[PDB]
Formats: sequence, C-alpha cells, structure tokens
Amino acid sequence: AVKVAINGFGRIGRLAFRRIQEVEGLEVVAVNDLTDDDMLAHLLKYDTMQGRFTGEVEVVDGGFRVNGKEVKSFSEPDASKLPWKDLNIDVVLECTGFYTDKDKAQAHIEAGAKKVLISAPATGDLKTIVFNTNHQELDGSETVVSGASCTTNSLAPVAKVLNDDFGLVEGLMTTINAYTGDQNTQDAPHRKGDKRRARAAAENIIPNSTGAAKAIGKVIPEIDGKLDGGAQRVPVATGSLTELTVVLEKQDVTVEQVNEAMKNASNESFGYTEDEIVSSDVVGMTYGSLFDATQTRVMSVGDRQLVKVAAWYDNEMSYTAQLVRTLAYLAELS
Amino acid sequence: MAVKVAINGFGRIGRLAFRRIQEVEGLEVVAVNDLTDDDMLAHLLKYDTMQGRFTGEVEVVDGGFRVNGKEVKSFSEPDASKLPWKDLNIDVVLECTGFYTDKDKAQAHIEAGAKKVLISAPATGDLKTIVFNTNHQELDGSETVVSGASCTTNSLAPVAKVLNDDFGLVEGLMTTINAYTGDQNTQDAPHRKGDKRRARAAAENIIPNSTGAAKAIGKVIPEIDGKLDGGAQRVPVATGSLTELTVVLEKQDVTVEQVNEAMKNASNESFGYTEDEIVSSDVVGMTYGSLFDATQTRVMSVGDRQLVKVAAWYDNEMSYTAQLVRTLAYLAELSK
Amino acid sequence: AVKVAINGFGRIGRLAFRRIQEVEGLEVVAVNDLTDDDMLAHLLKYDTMQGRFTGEVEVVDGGFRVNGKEVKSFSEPDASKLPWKDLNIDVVLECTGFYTDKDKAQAHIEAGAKKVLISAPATGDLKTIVFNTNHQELDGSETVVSGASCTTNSLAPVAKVLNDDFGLVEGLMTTINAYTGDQNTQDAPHRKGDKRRARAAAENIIPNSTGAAKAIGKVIPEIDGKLDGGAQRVPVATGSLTELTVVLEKQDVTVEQVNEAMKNASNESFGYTEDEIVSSDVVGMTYGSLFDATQTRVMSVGDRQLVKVAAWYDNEMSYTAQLVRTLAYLAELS
Amino acid sequence: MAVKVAINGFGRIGRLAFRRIQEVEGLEVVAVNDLTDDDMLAHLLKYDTMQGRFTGEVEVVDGGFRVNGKEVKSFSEPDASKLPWKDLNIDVVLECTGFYTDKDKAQAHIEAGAKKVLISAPATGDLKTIVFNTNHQELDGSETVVSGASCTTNSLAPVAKVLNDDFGLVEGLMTTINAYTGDQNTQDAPHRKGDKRRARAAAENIIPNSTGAAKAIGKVIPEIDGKLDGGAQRVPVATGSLTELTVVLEKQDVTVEQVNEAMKNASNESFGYTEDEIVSSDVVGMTYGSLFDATQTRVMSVGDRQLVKVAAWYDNEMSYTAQLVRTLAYLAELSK
Ligand SMILES: NC(=O)c1ccc[n+]([C@@H]2O[C@H](COP(=O)([O-])OP(=O)(O)OC[C@H]3O[C@@H](n4cnc5c(N)ncnc54)[C@H](O)[C@@H]3O)[C@@H](O)[C@H]2O)c1
Ligand SMILES: NC(=O)c1ccc[n+]([C@@H]2O[C@H](COP(=O)([O-])OP(=O)(O)OC[C@H]3O[C@@H](n4cnc5c(N)ncnc54)[C@H](O)[C@@H]3O)[C@@H](O)[C@H]2O)c1
Ligand SMILES: NC(=O)c1ccc[n+]([C@@H]2O[C@H](COP(=O)([O-])OP(=O)(O)OC[C@H]3O[C@@H](n4cnc5c(N)ncnc54)[C@H](O)[C@@H]3O)[C@@H](O)[C@H]2O)c1
Ligand SMILES: NC(=O)c1ccc[n+]([C@@H]2O[C@H](COP(=O)([O-])OP(=O)(O)OC[C@H]3O[C@@H](n4cnc5c(N)ncnc54)[C@H](O)[C@@H]3O)[C@@H](O)[C@H]2O)c1
Repeated sequence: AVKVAINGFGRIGRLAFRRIQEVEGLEVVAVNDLTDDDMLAHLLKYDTMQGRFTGEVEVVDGGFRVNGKEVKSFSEPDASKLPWKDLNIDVVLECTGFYTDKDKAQAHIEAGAKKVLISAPATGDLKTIVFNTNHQELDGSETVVSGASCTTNSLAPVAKVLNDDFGLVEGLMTTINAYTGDQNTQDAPHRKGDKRRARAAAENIIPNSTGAAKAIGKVIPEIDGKLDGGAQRVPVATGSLTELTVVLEKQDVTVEQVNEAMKNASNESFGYTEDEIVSSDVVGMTYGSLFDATQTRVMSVGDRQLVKVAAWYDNEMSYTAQLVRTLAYLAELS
Repeated sequence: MAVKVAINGFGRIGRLAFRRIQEVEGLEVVAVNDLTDDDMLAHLLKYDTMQGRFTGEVEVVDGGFRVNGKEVKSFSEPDASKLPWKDLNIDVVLECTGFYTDKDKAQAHIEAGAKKVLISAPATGDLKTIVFNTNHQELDGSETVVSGASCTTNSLAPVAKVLNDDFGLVEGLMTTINAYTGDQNTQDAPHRKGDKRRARAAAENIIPNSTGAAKAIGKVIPEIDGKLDGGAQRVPVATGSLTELTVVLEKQDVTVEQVNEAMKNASNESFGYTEDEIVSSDVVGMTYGSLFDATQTRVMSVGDRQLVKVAAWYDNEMSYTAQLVRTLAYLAELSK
Repeated sequence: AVKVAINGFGRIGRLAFRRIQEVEGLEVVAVNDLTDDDMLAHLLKYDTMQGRFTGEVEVVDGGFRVNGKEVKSFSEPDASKLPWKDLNIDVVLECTGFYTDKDKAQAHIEAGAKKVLISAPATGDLKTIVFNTNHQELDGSETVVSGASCTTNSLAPVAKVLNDDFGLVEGLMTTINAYTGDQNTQDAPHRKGDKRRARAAAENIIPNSTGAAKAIGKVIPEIDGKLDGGAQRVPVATGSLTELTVVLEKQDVTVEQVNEAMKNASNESFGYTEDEIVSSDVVGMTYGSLFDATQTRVMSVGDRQLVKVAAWYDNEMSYTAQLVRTLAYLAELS
Repeated sequence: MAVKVAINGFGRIGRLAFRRIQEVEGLEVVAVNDLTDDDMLAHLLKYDTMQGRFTGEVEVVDGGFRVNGKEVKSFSEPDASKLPWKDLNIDVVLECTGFYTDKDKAQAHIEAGAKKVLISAPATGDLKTIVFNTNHQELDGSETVVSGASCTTNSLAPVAKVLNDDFGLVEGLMTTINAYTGDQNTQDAPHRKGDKRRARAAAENIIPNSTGAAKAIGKVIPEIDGKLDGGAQRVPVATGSLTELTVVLEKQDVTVEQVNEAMKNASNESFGYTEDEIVSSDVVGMTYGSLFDATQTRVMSVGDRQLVKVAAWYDNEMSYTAQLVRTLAYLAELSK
C-alpha cells in the first residue's frame, strides 16, 4: 500500500483518516499535530457531527492502534523536522492550514516525503485539483498539489455543466456555510484581523470572503474571471449550500433543460436530487457536490434571463471524499 | 384623543407591536385577543428571549392586565366577529394571528365594530400592500383593510426602488437568509401546511423555502412588477435576517461606489445605511425597516456585461414591527 | 411475524419503525397519523439527528413500500375507528401522546387490536415497564402496557443498584434534557399553560417538571416515595443526562465501589463508560441508560455522605430500543 | 481625583467591565491591553452579540481609542511586566486575560508599576478571594493582589450563607448548568489545556466539566469550608447560567416557604429574588451577582430525613462583571 502521513489531525485530517480506512491501496502510517495521544485517539473515536468511529482505537507506545494497525504520532509544529524519510512516506495530507503555499509545503519534501497534497486552496506554481472535474491534469510527477476548497468542489461540476451546455457569460455566488474552526466561540479578537470571524460563530449570520468563485479559473480555465461571490456563515455545525446566479449564451433556457444537463453529468463526485432536503441530510455524504433540482430558477424578462441553481455539500465529508479520491489518483499515477 | 388600537394575536409581532406602541404617543392599545389566558399573555410580554425584558410594570387584573397602571382588556376568542370592538370604540385592529390574511376574512373585525384593520403580513383580496416610506402615500383615507406587507418586502422595497430609479432595473434574483419563525417545527414532525422543509427541526438546519417578497414586489413598486423573483434560506438564528439581491441594470459601467452612495442618499428612518462589518445579532431590535450594508456590495463585469449585488439587513421581528406601527399611525391619522 | 401497528408516526414512532426493521418476528403492517403519505415517507427517509433511513422508501396506493414490504397508512384522529380487526393487529405501539391512559388506549382494543404498548407513562392500573429492570413482571395476560418515559429508562437501573448494594434513604434527580416537540420554536402561548415550555426551545435553559423520579415506584416498588426531582431542558436536539443525588444507609461509600457496582450490573440496556463523552456521542445509541463513571462524586462530612451519579440517554433512540425490546417480549406471551 | 484603572485582556469580562465602569463615579479606565489592534478593540466594544450595542461614541485615535470624549490608551503587549503602568500612574489593574490567575504571576503588573491588581477569576497563591456583599469587608486596604472569584462562586455564596446562617449547613453537592465560554472550541479540536470535553463543539453538546466553586467556597465563607462540592454542565446557550444546590441541613421539618423567605430577607443589589418562571435568556445582562429562583425550591422529606434543593440564576458575564466592579470600587476606595 501507499504510505500516507497526515499533518494536522483536525476536522479534515481525522475525517480523511476515517475515509482512508475504506480505500484499498492507501495506509496512514503517521499523524502529526500539536497535542498528545490521549487527545488524538479521543477525537478520532468521538465526533460530534460525523458520529462514533466504527472500529477500535487504543493509545500505544509511539502513538495509537486503529483496528490492529499501528499509527505513529508526533507533535512537531515545524514540518521540516518530521521523520518522513525514515518512515518512507509517499504522500503527506497537509491539513493544518499553515502550509497553504508551494514553498511552505516544500518543508515536507525536505523532511523526506515524496509528495504533498494540501487540503485547501494554495498559492504558488502548483495544480489545484477538483476530483472528476480536472484531476486528469495530474500526470504523477507533481510534488505539491492543492485539493482546492470545500466550496470549489461544490461549485466546479455545476459551473462546468453551465458553461459546456449553455455558455457561461458571467455569474455571482453566495455560499451558505456551516461555521468552522477559524471562527471564535464568543466575540473575541480574531487572529487574522477579521472583524466578522471575530463574532460568536453559533449565534450569528456572518458575511465572509471566499475565493471559490473568484479563483475558479485554476480549475476551469475557460471560465476564468467570469465568477465571483462570497459566503454567509450560519449556525449549523457542518453541511453547506452553494447558490449560483448566472447569465448564459443560450437563450430561452428552462428549468427542465438545466436540471436535465446536471442529472446527465452525475457521478460519484457530482450528486443529483429532486428531494426537498435540508442541510443535516448532507452530513457525512461523499458527493463533492449535490445538485438540488428543487432550487433551480429561471427569471425571464423579454429576451433576458438569469439562471439560479444550488448545490449542497458537506464542507467536511464532501471535501474529504474529494481529497481522498485525488490522493489515490496522484498515488496511482506514480 | 389617542387612536384606540386592538391587537388580534398577541404573538411575536403583536407583542412587539404592543411594546413599540408604548414608545409612540397618540396610539393606545386598549384591547388584546389571543387563544390563551392572562397569566400567559402577561408573562410573554414581560419576558422575551431575543428582544429582552419589557421596560414597564405588568400586573394581571380581572378582564386583562395593567401595564404601567394602564388597563388592557383581554379576550380569548378565535372567531373575530364575536369581539366587542363597538363597545371599545376601536379605530384600528392590528391583525397578527396569521389566520386573517385576506380582505374578506379580515372584514370580520369591521363587522364587530372596528373602523379599520391593518394586517401584519401579505394578504389576498382587493386591498393595498404598504411599506412605510416606500408607498405609504398611496393611502388616501378611504381604506378599511390594509396589508403591512412582509418582513422581507419591507427590507427589499427601498433597495429595489433605488436600483430601479438610479440605474434602471432589467431583472433580478433574491435570496433572503432568514431567522427561523414560529411556523416551523422544533423537531422533525408533520407540518400543518404539508411543507416538507418547514417540517424539519428549525434550529438544526439550513432550510430552503418559498417567499412571495420578490415575486409580489409589484404591489409596492408597480414600475418593477414581474422583474424580481427569489427564495429564502431559513437558518438557526432566532431573529435577524439578511436580503441579498443580484440584478441586471440598464446603466452601463456601474461601480460599487455609485451604488453605495445612491443607497446612502436615500437613507431615512426606514432605510438605514452602514459601512460597519456587522453580523445578524447587531440588528436585533433595530427599528430600521431595512439596513443597507455597503460592505456587501459587489459588481461583476465581463466586457460590457454586468451583475450588481447588494444586501440589506432586517430584524424580521423589530424591523417589520417598527414599519407596521409607522403605517398604523399614518393610516389612523387619515381618519382623524 | 407479530403484526404491529404504529399510532403516531412521530419521533418515537418513526425510530421504532427503523428499529423494528432489524428484529425478526416483528413486522409493521400499518401506520396512523394526521398527515399524508408524502410527509410520512419523507420523514422516514430523512432525520435531522438520527441520519438517513438505511433502506429505501416509496409512496404507493394506500400507504408506502419499505424494501419490498408494504405498509398501510391512515389519517384517523379517533383510534377507535382504525381497521385493527381487519389487519389482524397483534400490538399497537401507541406513540401519539394523546392516549396515555388505560381507558383511553382501550380505543385500539375495541378497534380490533390484541394489545397496546404506550410509549410514555400512563395512568390507570396497568404495568409500567423498563426493559431489563422489571419486564419479568409481565405474564402475557396484559392488554394495555406502558413502556415508561425516557428519563425512567435512564434512571431505573442506576436507582436499582444504589438501593440493592447500599440501601436508598432518599434522593433528588436533575435531568439535563434535549428539547422536544411539546416545546415552542419561538416564545409563544403554550397549549398546556406552561410558561417555561412556552419559551424558544433552542435558545434557553428551561426548568421543567418531570414525574420520572416521583413515579419510580411503578418500576421499582421498594424505593417508592424515595425519589423526586426535575428537568432542565437545554439546546441540544437529542441526547440527555440524568444526575441523581442520594443519601444511603451503608456508610463510608466510595466512588470506586459505586462505579464497580454499576459496571457489574451492565447489560445491553444498561451500559458502562469511563470515557469523557458528551451528549452528541449518545445520539443513536441503543442502551436505555449509559452510566458515566467519570461523573461519580462522594461528599463526606464526618459520618454523613451525599452520593452523586450521572447516566446518559438518547431520549430518542435509548427509549426506542427499550420500547422495542419490551414490544418483542410482550408479544412473545399469552 | 478619579481612580485610574487599566484593563488587561479586553475580552468578554474586560469589555463588560469597561461598560460597567462608565456608571461608577471616580473610576476611569485610562488604558487597555490585549493582543490585537485598535480597529478590533473598538469594533468588539461597539457590537456585542449577547449584551447588545454599546451606545456611546467609539472612534479609533492615535494612542488607542476614544469613548464619549474620553481617551483610552491601548497596547498589544503579551508580557505584563513590559506594560507602562508606572508612566500611566495605574491605581488598579483589572486582570481579565485568563493568563495571570496567580498571585506571583500577577505580581508582574506591580513590578510594571500598578499599585493593585484585581483578578477576574479564581487565583492561586497567597491572596483573598472576594464575593461582593458576602465577604468584601475582609479587605483592609493593604492587599496588593486580590481575586474576584468565579461567576459560579458569586452565584453560590449568598445562597450558601443564608442556608448555613438560618438552617445549619451539614453538607451539599452542586451542579451548575453553564453557558459555553471562550475556553471551549467551536468545533471538535485539540484542546490547549488537554481537556477532552472542552475540546468539543461548544454549541452542539451538553459538556460535563469541573469547577472549583463549591469545593473552594471556604475562601469566601470560612465557616462552611469543605462542606460543598460539585461540577458543571456546559450547554449551548451563549450566556446565562444556573446553579443547583442540594443540601442536608441541621434544622428539621424544613419547608419550601422557610427556605424562600430566608432568601428573600437576605436580598440586596448583589442577591436578587424572583418568583417568576424565568428561563436563561431572561437573566442576560442582569446586575445581580445571584438571582434566587423560589419557583425551583424543593424539599424532599422521607421520615424525619430531608434533602433541600435550591437554584440561583446568574449571567456568567454581567452578574460576575457587576460583582467585580463593585469589588473594584470598594478596593480602590480603601485607604483614601
Ligand atoms: N473544516 C472544513 O469545513 C474545511 C473544508 C475544506 C478544507 N478545509 C481546510 O483544511 C485545513 C484544516 O481545516 P480544519 O477545519 O480541519 O481545521 P482544524 O483546526 O480542525 O485542524 C487543524 C489541525 O492542525 C493542527 N495544527 C495547527 N498547526 C500545526 C502545525 N504547525 N503542525 C502540526 N499540526 C498543526 C491543529 O492542532 C488542529 O488539530 C484548513 O486549511 C481549511 O481551510 C477545511
Ligand atoms: N415573526 C416574524 O418574523 C414575522 C415577520 C413579519 C410578519 N409576520 C407575520 O405576522 C403574523 C404572526 O406571526 P408571529 O411570528 O407573530 O406568529 P405567532 O405564532 O407568534 O403569533 C400568532 C398568535 O396569534 C394567536 N392566534 C392564532 N389564531 C388566533 C385566532 N383565531 N384568534 C386570536 N388569536 C389567534 C396565537 O395564539 C399566537 O399567539 C403571521 O402572518 C406572520 O407571517 C411574522
Ligand atoms: N421525544 C422523546 O424524547 C420521547 C421520549 C420518550 C417518550 N416520548 C413519548 O412518546 C410520545 C410521542 O413523542 P414524540 O416526541 O414522538 O412526539 P411527536 O410530536 O414527534 O409525534 C407524535 C405524532 O403523533 C401524531 N398524532 C397526534 N395526535 C394523533 C392522533 N389523535 N391520531 C394519530 N396520530 C396523532 C402527530 O402527527 C405526530 O406525528 C409522547 O407520549 C412522548 O411523551 C417521547
Ligand atoms: N466569560 C465568563 O462567563 C467568565 C466569568 C467569570 C470569569 N471569567 C474569567 O475571566 C477571564 C477572561 O475570560 P473571558 O471569558 O473574558 O475570556 P476572553 O477570551 O473573551 O478574553 C481574554 C482576552 O485577553 C486577551 N489576552 C490573552 N492573553 C493576553 C496577554 N498575555 N496579554 C494581554 N491580553 C491577553 C485575549 O486576546 C482576549 O481578548 C478568564 O480567567 C475567565 O475564566 C470568565
């Protein structure tokens, strides 16, 4: 099996570990974080939104034992010091939020890992990959790769159908987002100077920036510059919805045509549903994006139309399932 | 003398309307009707989860409750036409039950003796739909049954009016991000109206749902009839809401700055303006019908083709209630 | 298989349905509520806290199809008008909350059902059963039985051990409960005139009465009149905790003896944990009561002691698993 | 003439302390220290999710920020000993960071040049722990570092005292059901202090946790040292909490009426009394250190053997803060 190390055993690190248990060909041999084994084992076993871990977890000498398998743990904040060469690490899943750039994540390679897959958008000379939208741009020789964001993974399959079938002129996005760990429990100073992420995450509708639409061109070059938008973070602990309002080249577009084109593009990353679901129904799903045909709207005034659509994602598990798909493909290629 | 008001439905809107009326001279709530008893009516006025403790003294007496010494008569009658409005010389009934959102049905109050009825919601039939400081001057005194429009309508109207007047509205789509309300279930359970989404645990979900606010904007602003549509996303905050509007405009080369300044230029007691990075809890209890947020203004340009996007905050409770009460005073002032 | 009808397809009724899916010898042939089949099917499929229905559901003619089997559905508020005679109903699971009385529940018997199991405490001379505490008091000649409350199923096995091993003098219970459907979404008149249940469920700590401790005599006669207490309903949508503070006859009681006696009494209804869990970790669990050893406390001043303990329960699934165990045992008899 | 206060840690307690001090004559906040900039400090003072908007004018100026024509200097210095307290003539530091909850560590402020330190939390080392209107009279003017106790301790002490004074306290156990606080994570994550329970999503769980409030009550009421213990359940409300106390007493044949009356007679500006069926949102912003709720009094009698339960509300924020600022003024007033 391909030997995987997880840097940052956080929400995405822990869910990625869970997901790897169920993909033949991949094995997590080491995790790194900023805490002790008592805490790491505990957070794997118990999960507020994603539920109890299936098998058994026991703290052992150099880390913890998950269903018979030993996993080594470390507490090394500076990634260049990690014993990656000695552990023969093939790929590092970079999930800390502190190495979101090609040169920063290069620290893992210096430590002896063959490749790095980052669990967020990242700056620098690197590929940004949404599985089943643009993973075929990987060739196996890449050393540092981005897995895009949760919002990008929800958006890209949708935007791609809109453009291929109808011709995208322009569009604006609003993502209605579960609150995340970069927000405060109570109003307090925010480390990044963000006066809105400073506010009590679970008591507020909180506007915030995102680059998912603005930077879509990294994933779909032919629509680069044609989208923008933002986020509204709201008090659900996981599960999100991307709403996209577009102008198209095709004229007299109907709801039926838009829904049908989306259904026709469905696969393991891109879901399709006509059920009147709500956000808790997407908790733990493995679709990168779940297109919801019940929310499609076409506004027509004379010859001029706006098309609006919406796709659900579990910002946690949807993204994680996409990340682990891209992980296996990157390993496959080499 | 003071305009004599009766509140039908001492719920969220009715109780807040009562509180707001204590702050406004010339209006007096003389009577309250609901489906409960005085112990409960008094308690719910005294204590309010989102809107805070009531400022005054509340005391249960025979026939109702005393508020700062002033007697309020209470009744527990579901059939509006049975109410003693003649004897109490009612001038306007604030209709906040959710069960009389129609011209003919609301006529029950007039039969019972009231002069006028103001309905706390959109309403069917041959009546005017009013957002204070957008189209309240369309009222001419002849009206006996009026709609105060919806919370979402009151947030949207002044925004849409500026967009159209200054830039020419071609078309647009709205999404409103809404506090959950009493027509939703606490736990996943069958829903009275067969709505499979309002059926779900209100404070645990992002819940899509319909709204007539954009579709029916033509009733408040005729010149844009049919040019807006949209929907809601109901989320787990107990009050406070945000309206996002994405539009196509006639004027070309529009900028963020131009839109913001135009919004600011139209500000008043109903239509507020802010450049502060506020969140939903900051508008709880505010008395603006709509609070434009200049920080959320965006412009997408691809060649000569633009989308323009704006957002205005509203406390679906106090924003709407403050507007409802301005319309009430105006509508009663026309009778004199 | 035993033919079951479910009256009230609500939180308990739907979860009992799910649970009944994995019990050979038990079959739901009919459901009754006050809504249409579309609503019923949808709420079976999708569940906010309990997750997606594991099988698959389809609306048909006079009810719905759940994995090959057909379930008849009705919309009859008056139970006496139900076709229980025609459908040969062996047991009605009474989950509406409107028939919590021996004589009231008799309507199902007149309608042609053989037995009624009520999913709550109920008045009149009938047996109140907590599975694995007193289900052997059933002899199979009973026509109407109560499955007790959620709190009673959490409290009974705890209380039994305390009395058996230490002798109960007297105690007070406080349960910290998930909010439930008898509460309002927003501050509003309450149907039962309760000025606390009238308040916004998910935005408050709400004190409220409970008859679980006061009526513990129905399940464990030897401690009748020895317990009382109340509830504090808080904003978690399911998952609850019972705390009990007692005076005991035995002297010099220690935390360790208490915990050891609980672990010794453990079974499939009464679990034991030394993990530092929180409420979301018991969501979906199948124990009626999970004793939490980390929460045991002993106060001593001279020879005088207060002993305190706590046990988790998913007021939803914990109760439901217990109700379905009682259903199967009750049905096995005549 | 004004006493010069510096607040170290402009957090939940630090900010509300600032607000409170605006009602106390002869007390002025001249300086604030934290880990951020004036943009952020000014914004968090203006807008408050649970306690509501600050009404005064706040603007960012060169040395810090200006509040209603009064200047406050701000710093961004994590090391208390490096603060310019001597230059600023600081009389008392209100230590609200959570990082100096120890006599010797808090000494850094004195070395920095502050005359006194009042810590907004329980604190280790050789110092007094003070609940205003329970034991503030213990202060004799020569204290250099003082603890203002915990929120729970302030809710508990006036209750424990009445019970002992009027009934003779044998022993008791406590559960406090608490609003979640900033020492908890928004989502399940490693916890900085290794606490596997505070590690969990604060707003989605009932979370058991320790509290020294009952166990360390002897520092406040010496005559009941060692007679109380208990813990906490942290639940998803953002502020507002309740202390439940179950006790055995020496006085026999005790009634709910005797207990409630004893509590009422003891009531003052620190210890409130209610017979209303309130919930947690009703105490948000209250200024009682403790609000006794007579509706929750219970007496369990089996033969001649009794258990007595009582319950007192507190806003863990404003109740505690109001108590801290009372102890602040009294401490400042000593030696004058
Ligand atoms: N949570 C989501 O919905 C989501 C979705 C998609 C992508 N992401 C991205 O994934 C990353 C992690 O997000 P998360 O929500 O899991 O955050 P998290 O805080 O839950 O996880 C971060 C973990 O990294 C650890 N860590 C921090 N610095 C470290 C260091 N220097 N060395 C080793 N460990 C360190 C922390 O202890 C923590 O356990 C971020 O880049 C985020 O943008 C998050
Ligand atoms: N809550 C909001 O944010 C909001 C905003 C704008 C408009 N509205 C509208 O105002 C109306 C009330 O909304 P709410 O949130 O206050 O609802 P609510 O449920 O809180 O209030 C309705 C009240 O009316 C009473 N009632 C019902 N039927 C009655 C009858 N037949 N006779 C007398 N009393 C009766 C109920 O007991 C309840 O107290 C609805 O039409 C709603 O659409 C609500
Ligand atoms: N929710 C819990 O944690 C819990 C736990 C233990 C016991 N219980 C008990 O179980 C019962 C149901 O509780 P719930 O939480 O599922 O409530 P619920 O409101 O979710 O379900 C009740 C269902 O019964 C239906 N109903 C009401 N009247 C009816 C009638 N006359 N005929 C047919 N159907 C009718 C309603 O439509 C609803 O779907 C109550 O007695 C309750 O006290 C609930
Ligand atoms: N919030 C409550 O309910 C409550 C009640 C009573 C007591 N307390 C106590 O008060 C203290 C603060 O609690 P809080 O809830 O306000 O926390 P908080 O996190 O909201 O505030 C702490 C503030 O101090 C700042 N800070 C941290 N280290 C600093 C440093 N070394 N120098 C300067 N500033 C620093 C932080 O940036 C933050 O703004 C804690 O000891 C807490 O236990 C809290």
